[PDB]
This record gives sequence, C-alpha cells and structure tokens, in this order.
Amino acid sequence: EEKEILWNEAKAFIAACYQELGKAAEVKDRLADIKSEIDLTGSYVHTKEELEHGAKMAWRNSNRCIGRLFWNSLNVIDRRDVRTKEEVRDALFHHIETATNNGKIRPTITIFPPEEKGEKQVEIWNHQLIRYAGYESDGERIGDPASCSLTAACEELGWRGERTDFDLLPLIFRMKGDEQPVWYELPRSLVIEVPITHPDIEAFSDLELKWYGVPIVSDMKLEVGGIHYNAAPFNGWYMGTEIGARNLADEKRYDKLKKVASVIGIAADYNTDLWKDQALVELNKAVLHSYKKQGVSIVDHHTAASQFKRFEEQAEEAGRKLTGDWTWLIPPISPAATHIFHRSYDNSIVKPNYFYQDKPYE
Amino acid sequence: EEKEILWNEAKAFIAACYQELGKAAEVKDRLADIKSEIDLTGSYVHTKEELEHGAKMAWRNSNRCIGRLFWNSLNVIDRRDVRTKEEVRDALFHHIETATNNGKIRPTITIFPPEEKGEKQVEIWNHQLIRYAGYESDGERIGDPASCSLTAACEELGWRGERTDFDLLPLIFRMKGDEQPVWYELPRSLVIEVPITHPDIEAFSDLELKWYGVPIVSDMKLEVGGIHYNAAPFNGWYMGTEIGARNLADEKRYDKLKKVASVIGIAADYNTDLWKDQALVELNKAVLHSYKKQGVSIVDHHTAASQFKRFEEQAEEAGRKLTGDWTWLIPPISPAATHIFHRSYDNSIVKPNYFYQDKPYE
Ligand code: HEM
Ligand code: HEM
Ligand SMILES: N=C(Nc1cccc(OC[C@@H](O)c2cccc(NC(=N)c3cccs3)c2)c1)c1cccs1
Ligand SMILES: N=C(Nc1cccc(OC[C@@H](O)c2cccc(NC(=N)c3cccs3)c2)c1)c1cccs1
Ligand SMILES: [Cl-]
Ligand SMILES: [Cl-]
Repeated sequence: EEKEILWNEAKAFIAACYQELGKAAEVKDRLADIKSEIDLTGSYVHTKEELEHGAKMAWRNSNRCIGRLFWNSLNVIDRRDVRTKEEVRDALFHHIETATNNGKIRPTITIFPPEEKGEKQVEIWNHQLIRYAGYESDGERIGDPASCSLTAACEELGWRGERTDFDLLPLIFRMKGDEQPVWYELPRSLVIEVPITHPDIEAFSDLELKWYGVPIVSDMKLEVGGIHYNAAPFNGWYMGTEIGARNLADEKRYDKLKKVASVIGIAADYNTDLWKDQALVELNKAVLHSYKKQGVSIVDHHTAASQFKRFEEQAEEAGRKLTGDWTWLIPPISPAATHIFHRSYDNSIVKPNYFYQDKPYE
Repeated sequence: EEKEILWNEAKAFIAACYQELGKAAEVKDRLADIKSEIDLTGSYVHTKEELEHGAKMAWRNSNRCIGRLFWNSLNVIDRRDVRTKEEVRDALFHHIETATNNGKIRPTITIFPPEEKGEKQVEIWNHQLIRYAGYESDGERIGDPASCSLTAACEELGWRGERTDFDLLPLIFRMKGDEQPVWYELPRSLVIEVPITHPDIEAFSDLELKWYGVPIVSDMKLEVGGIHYNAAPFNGWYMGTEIGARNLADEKRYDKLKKVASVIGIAADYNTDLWKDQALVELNKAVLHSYKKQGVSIVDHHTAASQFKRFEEQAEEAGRKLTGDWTWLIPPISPAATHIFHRSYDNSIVKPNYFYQDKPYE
C-alpha cells in the first residue's frame, strides 16, 4: 500500500533517471534490487548519483521557477549521514559558506536524511536560512512582517532580537525525538549583505536599505522516486525584482515606495503621475547596481527571461515536455516586455519536484 | 433541440434578469409567452428592458475586464430595426459620435439584429470601429502590424491607404445576402485623436506618436438568453497601459521603446539599466498626461484597480459570485502594486457575456 505507491514512483523515477544518464541497460537489475529492498525493508536508499540527478530533475520540473536553464549544474551536497544537531547546524553553516562563495553564488542544495515512516529525522523551521525578523505590537511595526510568526516562535524559545529592521533570525530546527527545536545565532562573518545605493541619485543611501546576498529556501520538501526529503535547503541567486518589487516594495513587507518617491524627488500624491511605477523602476535599478558593485551574483528580469527562453528551447530539443506557472514566471515589473507574458504554459505537476509542507509554528 | 438549448438559456436569463429588476412576479407569465413564441417560431424577441439589462449583465460577467464597476450605467442603443447598409453605416457613425461625447466618453453599445438561423444579418469586419491600418512588404513595416490582414482585405476591395503610420481603416461590414462587404471611409470630424506629449520632457513630441480616443470593439458576439447578437459594438474608455505598455510598446505593435529611451536621454544598451522599464514608465506617464490635457477620458491602472476592488465589494454585498481572469486583470506594468496581483479569481464563464467569433477575413 505505502509500499505500492513507493514502488510506483520508484519505477517511474529510476527509468527516467537512468535514460538521462545514458545508463538504460542497468535499469532492469537496479529496479529488481529496489523491489527487493522495498519488500524487505519498506523503503529504499538512493545512490549518490540517483540523488544528485533527482534533485536536478526536481529543479527542472519547478513550474514557478524562471531560473531553470541552469538545472544541470546544481551543486548537490549529500548529508544523509547527519545524526546530531551539531552536525545539522554545521551542515547549514557550510551550505551558507559554499553557496555564497565570496559573492559568486553557487546554486547548491544540502540534502538531509529523508522521512522514514513519514517520520521526519530533521525539521527545519526557517523559511530561508538567512532572513530578517519581524515584530508587531502597539501599532509598532519593525523588520519583515513576513517573519512575524517565526520571530514570535523564536522568542518563545529564549532568543531575543535587537529589534532593528534587519535582525538576522537564528537557524532553528528540530531533531526527531526532541520535543522542541534548538536555535543557533548566525555568525555574521557567514552572511553577506548588500547596502542599497543608486547609480545617479546620491540621496538614495538615506533610506538605509539593505538586503542579504543569498536566498536559501529551507522549508520545502524534495520528492524523488517516492522518497520524501522534507529537509533539503537549496539556493540560487536573486532575480532583482524579488527584492526591489516585492520584499522592499510590498505594503505587507518593507513598504518603501513612498520613501523611495521622496528621495528621488517626485510627488506621491496622484495615481496618474505613476509615481509608484517610477519609484519601482529606480528602486529596482538601485538593487541591481548595488549587488553588481559589491560583486554579489544577481540577475535582472530581462536577462532571466532570455535565459528561460533558452530553457524552453532546450526542453524542446531534448524531447522533454515543458511545464510552467505563467502567474509566477512573469516578473512583477514590465512583464509584457518579456516573451513569457505573451505565451502560455502547461501547469502540470511532474515529479521529482519541490513541494510545500505545513509550518510547525503557526 | 436548437429550441431546447434556446429555451434553457432563456429560462435562466429571464429568471435572473427579472429578479434583478425587482420584477420577480412577472417571470412566470413572461416565461410562458416565451415558451409559446419559441414553439411557434423557433426563436423569441427581447423587450428593450430585457436587452438593455442583458447587455449590462454581459459586461458584468466579462472576466477579463478591470472596468466592470460601471456595468450598470452602460448606454444601450437598440438598433434591431436596421435593414440596409446605409442604416448600419449611420448607426456606426452615430455610435462613434455619441460615445465620444466631445471627449467625455460614454460607455455605449449599439445592438444590431441578432443571428436568425445562425444566419448573420449584419457582419462587422472591423476589430474596433476606429483602428489604424498596417502594411508589410519588402522589409517595410508601416502602421499597426495587428491590422495587416484586415488592411490587406480592405485593399482587395478597392480601398487604398495613404501608408502613413496612422491610416484610419474604413468601416467594413457585410449584409446578409451580399456576397461581399462594403466599406466607408471614416469622416475625420468624428474621430478624436490625441498627440502624445510628455509633462516634463519637451523632446517627447519628436516621436510624433498619437492614438485614437475611443476604443470600440466591434467583432465580439453578445449572447443574452440564447440570442446571439454577433454584431454589437461596444466601447469604454482606455486604461492608459493599453496604449503605453502594449499598442505603442509591443515589439509586434508600434515597438517604440528604443525611440522612447533615446528621447528621454537614457542608454538602451544594458538589460541591467532597466531602460525598457524606465521607458515604459515615461511613455505611460505621457499617454495619461496627453489624454487628460485634451479632455479625453482615460483611467490609469492604479485608479482602475481601485475601482475594480469596489466592484468586488459590490458583488459580495449583492450576493453575486465574482468571476475573473487574473492573467488579463493584472496591468502590464507594476502589477504587484495592485491588489489584483495578490489574490486569485474564479475564471468560470457566466452568461450573458461577450464572446470571440471567427474573423471573416483570415
Ligand atoms: C540560479 C538562480 C535562480 C533564480 C534567479 C531563480 C529565480 C526564481 C524566482 C524569481 C522564483 C519566483 C519566486 C517568487 O517570485 O516568489 C523562483 C521560484 C522557484 N525556484 Fe528558482 N531560481 C533559481 C534557482 C533555483 C534553484 C537552485 C532551485 C532548487 C534547486 C529553485 C527552485 C525554485 C522553486 C521550487 C520555486 C518555487 C517556490 C514556490 O512555489 O514557493 N530555483 N525561482
Ligand atoms: C468604462 C471603461 C472600461 C475600461 C477602462 C475597461 C478596461 C478593460 C481592459 C483594460 C481590458 C483588457 C484589454 C486588454 O488588455 O487587451 C478590458 C477587457 C474587456 N472589457 Fe472592458 N473596460 C471598460 C468598459 C467596457 C465595456 C463598456 C464593455 C462592454 C460592454 C467591456 C467589456 C470588456 C471585454 C469583453 C473585455 C475582454 C476582451 C477579450 O477577451 O478579448 N468593457 N476592459
Ligand atoms: N511571488 C509571488 N508570491 C510570493 C509572495 C510572498 C513571498 C514570496 O516569496 C517566495 C520565496 O519563498 C522564494 C521561493 C523560491 C525562490 C525564491 N527566490 C530565489 N531566487 C531562490 C531561492 C532559492 C533558490 S532560488 C524565493 C512569493 C507571486 C507570484 C504571482 C502571484 S503571487
Ligand atoms: N492584453 C492581452 N492580450 C492582447 C493582445 C493583443 C491585443 C489585445 O487587444 C485587446 C482589445 O481587443 C480590447 C478588448 C477589450 C477591451 C479593450 N480595451 C478597452 N478599454 C475597451 C474596448 C471596448 C470597451 S473597453 C481592448 C489584447 C493579454 C493579457 C494577458 C496575456 S495577453
Ligand atoms: Cl525572498
Ligand atoms: Cl486597443
């Protein structure tokens, strides 16, 4: 039953994975041994090669991701050997260091032991390994509102933030058998941040905006051939609009457009002046400029869409069906300036893939 | 069979239409008489009141339309009495005049006789009553590429354009019984156009851009209670982005962003400079400024989204289900700056509604 669905997903994955690796012949025996290990044990164990390719396929199949051209060069770190919270912490620290790579970001995933009985071995509470805390009480809003619930959970466990607008949340995760998670403060030497300045407008620094270099999503489940890696943080580099058109711009996030309008010297009084649009463009130019100036990888939405067009072309040429989520693939500024806006995408779910899972806080 | 589907749609419409008009009691008899007229004749005839309300409901149910707040004030002109091509022409001329209203645009629909046996009485070839011709031959591109096929069809019928970038296409329609359509040149006195200037950048006029005041979509079918009004042109006013972010901006339309970049004095060499985004913002500011300066109705995308939020609220308060097409409701610039981007919409089709129909050219 469980064994059944596990077997089925395993067959589909192993077949596909071995064709892609040019190892079509080895399938039958590999499949045989898997059916055996399943019947005996209730599960099976991926080889390094299978796991690495599975993680790459999962990225390739992520409908909402514009950055998929580079799927085959994902750096996969196999940490299925960790057993202790010190080891998990150190693995997370290491992921940050190697992914950051002095600013020349390496798309990386660290893979922890998978769910056994549906029982998690390691459960990471962070949404991203590096993210800012958020506070809300007494009309007072500080930091990132998206982080309010996790921040509150951390402070329930004895952590205390400085209540700056950019407090780094601690790493926070729970081990199987432990009733509570543990938290560890981030060593600042590991975390690159970028001050936001503008190429022409000197006053832009008065806003004292910054953002972190490397987004490392740590709360999604990687599913490969029926195996559920609920703990498998991965990172790429940012597309500039994620920071400039959302994280810093949304009313429910840092909500900076009025302040941007003021420093760039335009009125924020009339919808018809398109001051929000103008503020968005200057804020987004500033973000790209700032990351490039500091030597931290980033991509603008036009270049990213051009890369994605090549991904589409490669899928076709390889005989692979393309799947995508138009509503997430279009960038949140000038979307009609990209080819993406002007076609449609099949939003079907293909596995291996990355999936949402319920937050253990909230 | 035909009578069946006709009866079914009629029941659903008459019931709904009479509740909304507070005439719930009159339904049963009205329904009875309709069933009779159907059985005898194979069809039925809408009262003025039914037709007017049906056209308003159809607009209310148009998923892709951000402008629906004003559905109940649509100006409905009943022209089911026309029989001759002179009458059709004059009705179209009149629609242009009354809708334009010296620049204070009145949302208007002119309704011609419906399909009888599925046989069209009047067939309008124009996509909009006012639109620019487009030419393409010998590497030479002139005017609006979207109009190339209709332009070619007009010139097959003896029309000849001046081959300016803004030739007004003639009205072109066919009568039942006629093998070919007829065409009539638009009287220039009927057509308001707006030169595009910028509020701060004087050189912007060097681009010699203009657009027409009133978009009057004339090739969609209005369906009400099983009756198919294939000829029923309607208009609102423009949302500025339709002109500034699409008609003038798309590479497959007027493709003006590079020229915009040049006149506003920025380089168009690096994706990371976001010059396309900046050019879009200035072009869109110019469009809104120009229409307002001339006293021609227009709405910006922020105000339009705010109006649409009220439409959502009204639907709720009236107990009506809301339907929408997120992919068409978001504006093509700064969509994440609108509430629309941050929620989802049920894309179900509810009738009465406006529908696509096959082009008789192409
Ligand atoms: C190499 C640079 C990369 C860029 C520039 C990039 C860009 C993006 C962007 C802009 C989004 C949309 C996020 C949003 O708007 O909220 C996204 C979504 C996503 N990306 Fe990528 N990405 C990259 C690499 C990766 C990698 C390495 C993985 C995993 C191996 C990945 C998996 C995903 C997934 C799963 C989503 C969807 C998340 C969700 O549904 O909530 N991407 N990507
Ligand atoms: C009053 C001002 C109005 C504004 C500002 C407005 C705005 C818009 C916009 C921006 C679109 C999307 C067009 C595109 O991006 O291609 C649209 C679609 C539409 N509007 Fe409206 N609209 C208005 C009035 C009307 C009226 C009076 C009707 C009919 C009675 C109507 C019916 C529709 C329909 C059917 C579509 C979809 C067309 C398609 O699917 O191709 N609208 N509207
Ligand atoms: N962008 C949208 N939603 C949204 C809202 C709030 C936060 C958010 O963060 C995504 C954040 O979790 C996330 C997830 C995956 C990738 C990224 N960004 C990156 N560059 C990478 C992180 C890791 C590898 S690449 C960031 C996304 C919408 C599109 C259309 C309608 S709403
Ligand atoms: N906008 C899109 N498509 C598109 C592409 C080319 C032309 C076009 O014109 C619509 C044009 O026929 C039209 C239709 C209906 C309304 C308007 N605009 C108006 N303000 C009105 C005309 C009549 C009443 S309101 C204009 C629409 C897309 C959104 C998402 C992916 S593609
Ligand atoms: Cl983010
Ligand atoms: Cl248009």
